[PDB]
Amino acid sequence: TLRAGKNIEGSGQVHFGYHDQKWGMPAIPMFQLMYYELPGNSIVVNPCRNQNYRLYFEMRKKLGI
Amino acid sequence: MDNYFTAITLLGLRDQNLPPFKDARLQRYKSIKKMIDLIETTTKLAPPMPVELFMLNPTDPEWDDDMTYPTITH
Amino acid sequence: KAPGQIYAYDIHNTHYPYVNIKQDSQTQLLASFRRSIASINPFSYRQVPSQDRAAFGLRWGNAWYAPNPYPNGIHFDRVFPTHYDPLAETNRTKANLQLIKYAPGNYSTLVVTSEKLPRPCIRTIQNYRRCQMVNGTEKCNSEAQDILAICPNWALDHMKEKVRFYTKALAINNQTYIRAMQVEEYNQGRTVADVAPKTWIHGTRQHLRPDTMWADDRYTNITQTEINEAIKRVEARKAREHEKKPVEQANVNANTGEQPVRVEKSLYP
Amino acid sequence: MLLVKAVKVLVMGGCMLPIAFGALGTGVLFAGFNVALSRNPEETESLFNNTLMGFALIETFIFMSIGLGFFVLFA
Amino acid sequence: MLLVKAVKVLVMGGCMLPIAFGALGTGVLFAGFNVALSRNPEETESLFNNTLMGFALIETFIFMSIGLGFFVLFA
Amino acid sequence: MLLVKAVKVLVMGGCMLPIAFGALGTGVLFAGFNVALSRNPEETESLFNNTLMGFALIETFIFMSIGLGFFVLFA
Amino acid sequence: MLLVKAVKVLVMGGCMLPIAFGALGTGVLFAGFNVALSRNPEETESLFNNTLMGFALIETFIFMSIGLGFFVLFA
Amino acid sequence: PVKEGQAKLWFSTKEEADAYDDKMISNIELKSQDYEDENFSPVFNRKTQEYFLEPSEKFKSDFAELLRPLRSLSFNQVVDRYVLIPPNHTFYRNWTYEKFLGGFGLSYLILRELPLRNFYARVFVMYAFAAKVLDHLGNPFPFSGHGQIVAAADRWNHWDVRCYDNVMKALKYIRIPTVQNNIPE
Amino acid sequence: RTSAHYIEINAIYGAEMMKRYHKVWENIIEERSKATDQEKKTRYAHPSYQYSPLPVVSIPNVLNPLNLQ
Amino acid sequence: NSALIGSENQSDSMNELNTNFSMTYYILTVLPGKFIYWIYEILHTFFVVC
Amino acid sequence: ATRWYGRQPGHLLRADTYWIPNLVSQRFAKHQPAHWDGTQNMPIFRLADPKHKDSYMVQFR
Amino acid sequence: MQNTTNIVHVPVHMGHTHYFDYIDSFPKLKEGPTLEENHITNQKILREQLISGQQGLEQNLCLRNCFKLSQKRYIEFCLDRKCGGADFQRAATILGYTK
Amino acid sequence: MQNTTNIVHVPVHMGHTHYFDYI
Amino acid sequence: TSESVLAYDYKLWYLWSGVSNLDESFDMFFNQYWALSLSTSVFQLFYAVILDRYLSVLFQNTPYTNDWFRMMLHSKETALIWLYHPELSWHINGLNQFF
Amino acid sequence: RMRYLTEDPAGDDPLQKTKDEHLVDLGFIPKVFGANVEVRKRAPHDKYL
Amino acid sequence: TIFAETWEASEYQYRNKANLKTLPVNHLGKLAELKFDFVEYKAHQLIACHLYERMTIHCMNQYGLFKDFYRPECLDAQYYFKTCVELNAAYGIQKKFFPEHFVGSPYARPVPQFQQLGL
Ligand SMILES: CCCCCCCCCCCCCCCCCC(=O)OC[C@H](COP(=O)([O-])OCC(O)COP(=O)([O-])OC[C@@H](COC(=O)CCCCCCCCCCCCCCCCC)OC(=O)CCCCCCCCCCCCCCCCC)OC(=O)CCCCCCCCCCCCCCCCC
Ligand SMILES: CCCCCCCCCCCCCCCCCC(=O)OC[C@H](COP(=O)([O-])OCC(O)COP(=O)([O-])OC[C@@H](COC(=O)CCCCCCCCCCCCCCCCC)OC(=O)CCCCCCCCCCCCCCCCC)OC(=O)CCCCCCCCCCCCCCCCC
Ligand SMILES: CCCCCCCCCCCCCCCCCC(=O)OC[C@H](COP(=O)([O-])OCC(O)COP(=O)([O-])OC[C@@H](COC(=O)CCCCCCCCCCCCCCCCC)OC(=O)CCCCCCCCCCCCCCCCC)OC(=O)CCCCCCCCCCCCCCCCC
Ligand SMILES: CCCCCCCCCCCCCCCCCC(=O)OC[C@H](COP(=O)([O-])OCC(O)COP(=O)([O-])OC[C@@H](COC(=O)CCCCCCCCCCCCCCCCC)OC(=O)CCCCCCCCCCCCCCCCC)OC(=O)CCCCCCCCCCCCCCCCC
Ligand SMILES: CCCCCCCC/C=C/CCCCCCCC(=O)OC[C@H](COP(=O)(O)OCCN)OC(=O)CCCCCCC/C=C/CCCCCCCC
Repeated sequence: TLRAGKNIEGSGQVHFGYHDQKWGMPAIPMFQLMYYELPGNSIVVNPCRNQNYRLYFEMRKKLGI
Repeated sequence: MDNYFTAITLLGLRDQNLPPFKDARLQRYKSIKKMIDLIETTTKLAPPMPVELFMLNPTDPEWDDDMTYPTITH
Repeated sequence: KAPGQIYAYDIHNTHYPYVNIKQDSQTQLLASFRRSIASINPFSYRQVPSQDRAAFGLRWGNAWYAPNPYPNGIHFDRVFPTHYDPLAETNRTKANLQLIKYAPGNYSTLVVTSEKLPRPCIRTIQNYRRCQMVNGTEKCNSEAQDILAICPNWALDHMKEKVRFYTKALAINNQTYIRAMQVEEYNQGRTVADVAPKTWIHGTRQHLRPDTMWADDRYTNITQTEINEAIKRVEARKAREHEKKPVEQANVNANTGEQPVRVEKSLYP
Repeated sequence: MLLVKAVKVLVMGGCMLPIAFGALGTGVLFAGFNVALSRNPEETESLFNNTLMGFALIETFIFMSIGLGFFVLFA
Repeated sequence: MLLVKAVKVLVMGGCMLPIAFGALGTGVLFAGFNVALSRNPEETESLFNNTLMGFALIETFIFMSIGLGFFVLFA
Repeated sequence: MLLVKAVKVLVMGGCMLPIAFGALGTGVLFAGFNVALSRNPEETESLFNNTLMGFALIETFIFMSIGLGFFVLFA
Repeated sequence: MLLVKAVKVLVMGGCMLPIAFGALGTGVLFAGFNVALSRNPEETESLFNNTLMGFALIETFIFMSIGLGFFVLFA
Repeated sequence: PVKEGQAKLWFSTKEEADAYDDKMISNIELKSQDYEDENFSPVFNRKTQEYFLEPSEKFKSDFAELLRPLRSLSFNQVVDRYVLIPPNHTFYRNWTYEKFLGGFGLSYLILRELPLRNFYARVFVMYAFAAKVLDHLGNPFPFSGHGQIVAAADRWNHWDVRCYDNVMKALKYIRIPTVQNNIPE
Repeated sequence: RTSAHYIEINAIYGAEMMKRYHKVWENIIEERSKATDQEKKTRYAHPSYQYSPLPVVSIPNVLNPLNLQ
Repeated sequence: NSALIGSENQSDSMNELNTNFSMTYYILTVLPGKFIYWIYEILHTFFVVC
Repeated sequence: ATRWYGRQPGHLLRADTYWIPNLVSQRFAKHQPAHWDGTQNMPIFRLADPKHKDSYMVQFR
Repeated sequence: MQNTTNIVHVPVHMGHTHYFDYIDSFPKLKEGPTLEENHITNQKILREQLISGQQGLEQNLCLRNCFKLSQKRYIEFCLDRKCGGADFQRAATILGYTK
Repeated sequence: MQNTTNIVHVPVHMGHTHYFDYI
Repeated sequence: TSESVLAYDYKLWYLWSGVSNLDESFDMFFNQYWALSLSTSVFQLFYAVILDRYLSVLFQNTPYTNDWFRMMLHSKETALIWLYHPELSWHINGLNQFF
Repeated sequence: RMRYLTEDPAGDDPLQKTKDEHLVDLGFIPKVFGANVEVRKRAPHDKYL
Repeated sequence: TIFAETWEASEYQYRNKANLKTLPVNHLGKLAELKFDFVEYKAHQLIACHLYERMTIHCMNQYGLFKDFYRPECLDAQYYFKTCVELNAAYGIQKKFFPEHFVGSPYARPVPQFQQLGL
């Protein structure tokens, strides 16, 4: 956020002012059943990317490969 | 301080040395003020040439594939 | 199917030039020894990159080398004001947590960049220009409304401001044009015909003598007698030029409780 | 003006002359203490108590010089 | 400034005078310790401790000079 | 400016003064060691060790002096 | 420029000061060796060996100065 | 007397020239090195020739040595040689870093078997070996920071992420915060 | 993300087109070298420009200052 | 931050290229020398103030 | 407007026993009458600003 | 100003569920054809385009590539050099860019 | 933007002293 | 996000120093045409203007003028072409302005 | 006088001020003025400091 | 372009943006790190970026470009020179087309005309 052009006074996420806070999942089963942390490995490239390989199969046939 | 090499060249620092006294040394700096306004204006009169000469148009629909770089995870 | 080599490989002809910046005897002797056995040495590291193998940078003893960051007076104090001066030391001292924090970008330059507008907003702009040169401006209302609707507002603000900037730069370039094409009093009535057949070299030191006494051997045969006589001639001319002197003007910055003018400073204190 | 200042500091350097002789005078005083101690160690306390006393007077003059030193440097 | 600075650095050289007298005072002190040790070796440790002890009084003037040196060199 | 550099190298010469006093202090130290050994040769090894030890303290002033010299010569 | 050169050669002359103190220190050391030998001549070999050793340390300062002299004279 | 040379003045008339020579000659301060001279100066003797900074032969010879492989080639050969390198993204480029940094672990295998008898003597050896590593790793504690390795800059840096835009902005651009302190819209 | 095809295809396209511009650039410099000062100062010039000859001076026609091909 | 455990001061030289021009083997050559001088400053102080 | 009004410095007493230099120097100071000049802002004391030459030892946090 | 503030231009419906905040529905959301229906619908277009839309294509492609240029003077140059002396307005009518 | 940023219209001279920052 | 983390890692630094002839960060054009301008020549002032226009090109780090996307006369690959065709600085400054 | 002449940069939020795009639609076309570059800020008499 | 040897630092600092860089004067201390002998005139050390240029030449004359120029005193001069002219080129452009960004410009915070005050 700093590198993106936003200077930061203070630190942390315990906003003293008029903002919403998020304290962290209480380590009790009640919240551990409703919530789970964001797994970064589940954010993926869309598989439609693989449909661009169709161009390759058509070129190989045009060049006689 | 833009046009550094142009100004340094006009002052003669490539062949000689500036006067060791501030009075004349400073007058020599203000003497090129006209030439900088001239050489900068000349550099802004270049005619256009096709942009599609050494650069493919990135806005072409051919590049909407948003393809990734396939790698090998050695 | 040989790997590709960069231009730097043909200057040195090897991938193992043991370049160490530390100029200590222990380091340069070890590098010469390591530079000779790099062909059959397992403890060899490349410093010239290639298509098949990456490389390391310049070495500083056992550590790595990087130039001293360009002097930057910007700093941030923690305990007490340090008055950091980047010109007081050769190498920048490390930043202690309780003393100072330096500015970001130890190795950074100032550039100008631009965001890339959204793809759908670009296609609406292409369709407007295309319909403009084909059907004319008066028949591009539908293509103009698609722009104002599909392009997000942050993009329309950028487009709005680009026009104001280039309008500003257009004037800044034309003002320079006016100052550049102005005919001074010393060039009134002079044209290309009154120009001399001279080039840049004719204004150099070989053809045009600088304004210094020891640039060449011009004044090397001058004696003290000739000097005393010359001092008398210059003083003679001053009997006619000293008759005039500019009058003293008022100090515009006399009042200390007034924003002073950034007037040209005197040559000497 | 600037000259007398350069002399004022120059005099302040001369104050380090007793600082030199005070060191030499100490080695001599402590040398006599060792020989005097090896001669009759049963009377160490007396021989000793007189040693430091002498040294106290020695460096007293040393501090005294520094006093005059800063005086002429600022007076 | 630069003129006075020249004599400042020169005065700083004067601090090397006690460095000289301190060496001579040391050579003289250990000489007395050796000859005194021979006359009465029964109290070797006593003499030995007093020897180094006396030496501590020598580097006293040394650091004092260097301190006074850099001080006037900048004050 | 230019003169400040000249006095710096001039001071650097002053460092040869402790080098002189250290030589005399060493000769004096060994002079007493010789007579000291003749007085009580039974402890030649003890006297000998004390001789070199004292000399080590002399060279301390030496390295201290040249150190100050090279410093003031470049700082 | 030319001035600092005159100072360097001048400092190079200063190296003859330890050369003077080393001469006196040698005369002092051998003066003690002569006396010391008369006190206990049974161990002439011991005193003689320790004597020359001291002289080696005396001239050590000399070489250091002359070396340092040529250093500032050329560095 | 005034001497003439290849370097000429910039005056039209001869009076302006003589006025210039009289102005310069009136400012000359002769400094002689010989005693018995009205203008004698043992030290602070002014030189009578001006120094000019020019590129030496060692300067111009090394800049020409950098272009040796380009003089033997044509423009089309240069492009096909150094620019149009056939794409081949199958190589393990990062093997250079794996071999170098992996040698610390392999070296520890052989170094931990030193026949040094005293346990505290090997404490010193491992302290020196850790110093060699910590020059690159930096922080000895885990989950604390990253190592620091300076690598060579080549066309294949970040070659497999050039398609992503946010990666370029994070690496390249350090944006300047404004008064309206916000991330760009 | 920007298409990886464009990044790599444009990198080759730019170079293959520069080798052809180098040859065209030579033919233009050659044809211009055989042109009169009047032609090279009026052709492609603004209509409102009136040609006024300049004094002739010796200015070499060097393609590449660095001795390259 | 190279001596901190799990530092969050990412703006204090953590994400910057920080080299030096001192002797290498820092913890074996430079860092001990700083502790050596530390012991001199405190031993000279104790001996003086006492 | 609020920031501007806040920089107009307040009046801070010169009397100070917390800084040992003033604890000594003020024992030799002579209190002279401050004749009213017709204003309500006569800075006859020091000013409550970190950059004031007599208040720089004070820590404004 | 609240950091998590957003201005939305289309209606959203937020779920009033305990411990969770999210958009549960969009007002007047119409479910279009399934991916399989659109697949079948597209194959019919590609099949016709494959059988009856491949003659005279080489010319139309050159015209389309010429019109993707920056300036108009370069388009005319592309048409005359590559498309066999075609006209700007006549080619724009074929491509469907004319009103 | 830096919180302790001020624009002054009249000249001021700052002290070059250690541990202190003042006019 | 929350993902796998390692205890000890190494961060590389592809530094663009411009002072190392071992890698591609060496600006061959700037160093050659700079040394060329130091020697007395009839084009001594022309080469200076060229270098000043080259610096105004580095100053424009746009998506269409940058090394990340491998653009001509902006990436490490095409750094040598500056040695043959330094006239293309104006074409670049105009192209970036068009887009 | 220095603190009287000590201002902060950027002033206040222009977005909290009347817009020119709104005055047009309200019936008043604002006239664009130039910057006054000839005025020098000075402090008042001491009584007002 | 700067037509003098000295420039006011505040004139090259931003007024409505955070100041993360300055435009410092030439680092004269780097000139004393050259071990070899050289002639430098004081009349050329203040002009922007020229000192680092002359030093690079002195270092490229004493040493070359291979295995001897690669010492810290010579590479920092080349890096400073290359970096000085890039920063000065950008600041000069920013001063030409964005003078309202810098302190001292009457357009950074324009003073209104008296006709705009309604009196
Ligand atoms: C703590 C106690 C112990 C300490 C004891 C020793 C202390 C030593 C430290 C020095 C003390 C301060 C004195 C410094 C004097 C400056 C000397 C100097 O820099 O040389 C320049 C000086 C002048 O240069 P120049 O060649 O004449 O310039 C001609 C140009 O045309 C000029 O034209 P220009 O256009 O090029 O201008 C250049 C510019 C350059 O500007 C500068 O560089 C600044 C120079 C620094 C001084 C400037 C301020 C001077 C203010 C005047 C007040 C002087 C008070 C002196 C107080 C003495 C304290 C007792 O201006 C000048 O020229 C400056 C002129 C300098 C004049 C200096 C004042 C003369 C003193 C008169 C008394 C002479 C007594 C001699 C006795 C010798 C006994 C051995 O050179 C000489 O004087 C040569 C020596 C004198 C001739 C006889 C030969 C004597 C040889 C002696 C050999 C033995 C050396 C010592 C051995 C000691 C160990 C045994
Ligand atoms: C028939 C009997 C034999 C008769 C013949 C006897 C003569 C044999 C010698 C001649 C033939 C040698 C064959 C190989 C050619 C090497 C030639 C050469 O010049 O190498 C110099 C070699 C490399 O020179 P360098 O460029 O300066 O690189 C070292 C730098 O430290 C590097 O600094 P850096 O920062 O640039 O790089 C960090 C480095 C990491 O470097 C370090 O961490 C080491 C740092 C030093 C320790 C830290 C404390 C500092 C100590 C300083 C004081 C040391 C003084 C030592 C003086 C030794 C003088 C030679 O990591 C790397 O860069 C990559 C390393 C990993 C690459 C892959 C290595 C593959 C090795 C293959 C092993 C094959 C043999 C089997 C091994 C044994 C299996 C049980 O230096 C060495 O002496 C390395 C010593 C390693 C210990 C070797 C122990 C095993 C030796 C096996 C001998 C043969 C088998 C014996 C079987 C037993 C019965 C006979
Ligand atoms: C048939 C013949 C077959 C054989 C023929 C060939 C034989 C081999 C010939 C050798 C060829 C050249 C070798 C090249 C390959 C080197 C590969 C390598 O790993 O080197 C890394 C190592 C580190 O360099 P680097 O990592 O590349 O960093 C580059 C710069 O240094 C970075 O610049 P910087 O300035 O930033 O660095 C600071 C500088 C700091 O400056 C210094 O260098 C510090 C120097 C202070 C100490 C100097 C005294 C050392 C010797 C004292 C012993 C004296 C005893 C006798 C006294 C008599 C008095 C008259 O360097 C360091 O800090 C280095 C620290 C690491 C070393 C300290 C820890 C070592 C542990 C020692 C424990 C030894 C226990 C026994 C263990 C044996 C097995 C491992 O390179 C070396 O140190 C070269 C050592 C060369 C040996 C010197 C002479 C040693 C004599 C020892 C005698 C005691 C043993 C008696 C044995 C008798 C045998 C007959
Ligand atoms: C009042 C007094 C008490 C106060 C005490 C002081 C208070 C605490 C002060 C804390 C100080 C600040 C802490 C440091 C700040 C930095 C923290 C940080 O960044 O951590 C992030 C890091 C991120 O992980 P995360 O956020 O928790 O989880 C996200 C990911 O899952 C993580 O990555 P992932 O997804 O890739 O991992 C996947 C997972 C994959 O795992 C699996 O898939 C299945 C599990 C397989 C386990 C296999 C183990 C590996 C070896 C197996 C080989 C044998 C095979 C046996 C048969 C296997 C059967 C299949 O792999 C594992 O994580 C395996 C963990 C194995 C742990 C052992 C299992 C038992 C649980 C630990 C019990 C002992 C600790 C409790 C102490 C209680 C004392 C009262 O935290 C860690 O997980 C690391 C934990 C250590 C951090 C502290 C390090 C402090 C530095 C100094 C200590 C250095 C260690 C030296 C030990 C020397 C011992 C003598
Ligand atoms: C007895 C064999 C036991 C092996 C272990 C059993 C399991 C085997 C599993 C096989 C999985 C094979 C899947 C393919 C993995 C791909 C590996 C790979 O990519 O390596 C590439 C790459 C080749 O380089 P490029 O030319 O750039 O790539 C060209 C690609 N054609 O290989 C490397 O990285 C080089 C390093 C290879 C592994 C490490 C080599 C050293 C091995 C250590 C033990 C040897 C000790 C003795 C060494 C002698 C030293 C003097």
